[PDB]
Amino acid sequence: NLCASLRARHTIPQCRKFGRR
Repeated sequence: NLCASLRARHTIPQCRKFGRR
């Protein structure tokens, strides 16, 4: 959702759950 920058994939693990593909 809010996750956009690669930083989220590092400081925001929730980003990983959001995107799986």
